[PDB]
Amino acid sequence: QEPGSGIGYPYDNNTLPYVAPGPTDSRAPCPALNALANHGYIPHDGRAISRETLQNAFLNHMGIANSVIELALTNAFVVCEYVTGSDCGDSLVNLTLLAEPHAFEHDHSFSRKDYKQGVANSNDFIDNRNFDAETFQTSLDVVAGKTHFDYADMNEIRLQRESLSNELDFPGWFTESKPIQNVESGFIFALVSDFNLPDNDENPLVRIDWWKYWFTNESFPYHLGWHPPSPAREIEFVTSASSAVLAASVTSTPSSLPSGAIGPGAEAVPLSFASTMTPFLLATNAPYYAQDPTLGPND
Ligand code: HEM
Ligand SMILES: *[C@@H]1O[C@H](CO)[C@@H](O[C@@H]2O[C@H](CO)[C@@H](O[C@@H]3O[C@H](CO)[C@@H](O)[C@H](O)[C@@H]3O)[C@H](O)[C@H]2NC(C)=O)[C@H](O)[C@H]1NC(C)=O
Ligand SMILES: *[C@H]1O[C@H](CO)[C@@H](O)[C@H](O)[C@@H]1O[C@H]1O[C@H](CO)[C@@H](O)[C@H](O)[C@@H]1O
Ligand SMILES: *[C@@H]1O[C@H](CO)[C@@H](O)[C@H](O)[C@H]1NC(C)=O
Ligand SMILES: *[C@@H]1O[C@H](CO)[C@@H](O)[C@H](O)[C@H]1NC(C)=O
Ligand SMILES: *[C@H]1O[C@H](CO)[C@@H](O)[C@H](O)[C@@H]1O
Ligand SMILES: *[C@H]1O[C@H](CO)[C@@H](O)[C@H](O)[C@@H]1O
Ligand SMILES: *[C@H]1O[C@H](CO)[C@@H](O)[C@H](O)[C@@H]1O
Ligand SMILES: *[C@H]1O[C@H](CO)[C@@H](O)[C@H](O)[C@@H]1O
Ligand SMILES: *[C@H]1O[C@H](CO)[C@@H](O)[C@H](O)[C@@H]1O
Ligand SMILES: *[C@H]1O[C@H](CO)[C@@H](O)[C@H](O)[C@@H]1O
Ligand SMILES: *[C@H]1O[C@H](CO)[C@@H](O)[C@H](O)[C@@H]1O
Ligand SMILES: *[C@H]1O[C@H](CO)[C@@H](O)[C@H](O)[C@@H]1O
Ligand SMILES: *[C@H]1O[C@H](CO)[C@@H](O)[C@H](O)[C@@H]1O
Ligand SMILES: *[C@H]1O[C@H](CO)[C@@H](O)[C@H](O)[C@@H]1O
Ligand SMILES: [Br-]
Ligand SMILES: [Br-]
Ligand SMILES: [Br-]
Ligand SMILES: [Br-]
Ligand SMILES: [Br-]
Ligand SMILES: [Mn+2]
Repeated sequence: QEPGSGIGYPYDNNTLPYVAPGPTDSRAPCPALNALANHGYIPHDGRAISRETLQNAFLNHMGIANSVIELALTNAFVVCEYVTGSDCGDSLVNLTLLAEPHAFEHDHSFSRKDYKQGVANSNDFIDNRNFDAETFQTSLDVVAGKTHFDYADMNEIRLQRESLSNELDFPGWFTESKPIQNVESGFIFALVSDFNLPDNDENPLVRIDWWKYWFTNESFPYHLGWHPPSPAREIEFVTSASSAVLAASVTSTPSSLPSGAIGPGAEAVPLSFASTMTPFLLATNAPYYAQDPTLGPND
C-alpha cells in the first residue's frame, strides 16, 4: 500500500503500493513472488533478482523468515541455470523461467493448469504459469460454503487436484509431485492461517477469503484483516504443516489417483538436471493481473 496509508502498521512500516504488471513484465507461477513483484519489493519487472532481495522482501513484507525459502532459493537458481544454459550467479534472470515444467513448477497445482493439460496433441503446451480462475475454483469447491479449513481439508484439496490433473493431462505427461506441492501446502498455512484464533500455531486453519484474495489478486489481504505473521514464520512450521496434511485421514477418495497418492511424502530436496537435457519451452503469455475488479495502489 502507499507508504503513508499505514495499512501495514505496525507489522510492515515501509509499504509500497500495488502496481499491475505490464505486458513486458516477467511474472512467476508463484502467487507469493508475484505479489512481491507487484509491490516492487522485488523488481516490478521481475528480472535480475538477488537472493538477499528475495530474503528481505519475504521477511519484511510477508512475515516469512529466511529459513522458509532456503531450499526454494537453491532450486530457483538450479532452474535458472537449467533454462538459460549458464550459471546465473546471484541475479535470477527472471521470474518467468520458474515455470519450467517438471522442475520446480509441477503438475496438479492449486491454481494453475498443467503444461499439457487438455491438449489434443502431444507436442502442444499451454499456460502453466498464470493464475487460472477455473483451476482455483476446483480447489475452492472442495471447501465450498466454509470460511476456514484444516489439514484434512487441504489433503482433500490436493487429492482432488491430483485426480483432475491425472485425468485431464495428455497421456504420459502427468507426474506426481507431493514433496514440492506440500511444502506449498505448508506455505499456505504459514501465510494465511487464522492467527486470530488462540491455537493457530498448533492447529492452524486457513482463512479461505484471505487465500482467495492472495491468489486471485496477487496482492495482500490487508482489507480483510490480514497482516504479515509476527514473529515471522520459520521452516519448522512449514514442513510440520506439510507432514500434517499428508498424515491426515482421507474420508473421500477421488478416482484416478496416481500410485501412492494417499500417504506420507518424501522430504523436498534440491533439484538437478542432466547437462544433456534441453529445457521445455516456456509458455509466453503476458503476465496475469486482476481485472474483475482491477486493483488500486492500496489493494
Ligand atoms: C524464493 C522463494 C520462492 C520461489 C523461488 C518459489 C517458486 C515457486 C514455483 C516455481 C511455484 C510453482 C509450483 C507449481 O504450482 O507448479 C510456486 C508455487 C507456489 N508458491 Fe512459491 N516460491 C517461493 C516462495 C514462496 C513462499 C514464501 C510462499 C508462501 C509463504 C509461496 C507460496 C506458493 C504457493 C502457495 C504455490 C502453489 C500455487 C499453486 O499450486 O497454484 N512461495 N512457487
Ligand atoms: C525469462 O527468461 C527466459 C530464459 O532466458 C526466457 O525464455 C527464453 O526466451 C528466449 C527469447 O529471448 C528464447 O530464445 C529463442 O529460442 C528459439 C528456440 O530455441 C530460437 O530459435 C530463437 O532464436 C531464440 O534463441 C528461449 O527459447 C526461451 N527459453 C525457453 C526455455 O523457453 C523468457 O522469455 C523470459 N521471460 C520474460 C517475460 O522475460
Ligand atoms: C506467447 O507469445 C508467443 C510469441 O511471442 C506465441 O507464439 C505464444 O503462442 C504465446 O502467445 C500468447 O501470449 C502472447 C503474449 O506474449 C499473445 O500475444 C498471444 O495472443 C497469446 O495469448
Ligand atoms: C513499526 O513502528 C512502530 C512504532 O515505532 C514500532 O513500535 C514497531 O515495532 C514497528 N514495526 C516493525 C516491524 O519494525
Ligand atoms: C481483490 O481485491 C479487491 C480490492 O481490494 C477486492 O474488492 C476483491 O474482493 C479481491 N478479490 C478476492 C477474490 O478476494
Ligand atoms: C518439517 O520437516 C523437516 C524435515 O523435512 C524438519 O526438519 C522440521 O523440523 C519439520 O518437522
Ligand atoms: C508441527 O508444527 C505444526 C504447526 O505448528 C503443527 O500443526 C503440527 O502439529 C506439528 O507440531
Ligand atoms: C510429519 O509431521 C507431522 C506433523 O507433526 C505428523 O503428523 C506426521 O506424522 C509426520 O511425522
Ligand atoms: C471426510 O472428512 C474430511 C476431513 O474432515 C473432509 O475433507 C471430506 O470432505 C470428508 O467429509
Ligand atoms: C477413500 O479410499 C481410499 C482407498 O480406496 C482410502 O485410503 C481413503 O481413506 C478413503 O476411504
Ligand atoms: C469427497 O471429496 C473428494 C475430494 O474433494 C472428491 O473427489 C469426492 O468426489 C468426494 O466429494
Ligand atoms: C512437505 O514437507 C514434509 C516434511 O518434510 C514432506 O513429508 C512432504 O512430502 C512435503 O515436502
Ligand atoms: C544433479 O543430479 C543429476 C542426476 O539426476 C545430474 O545429472 C546433475 O549433473 C547433478 O549432479
Ligand atoms: C530440448 O530441445 C531438444 C532439441 O534440441 C529436444 O530434443 C528436447 O526434447 C527438448 O525439447
Ligand atoms: C483498475 O483500473 C480500472 C480502470 O479500468 C479502475 O476502474 C479501477 O479503480 C482500478 O484502478
Ligand atoms: Br529476461
Ligand atoms: Br482441460
Ligand atoms: Br476486501
Ligand atoms: Br512422495
Ligand atoms: Br523434491
Ligand atoms: Mn504447476
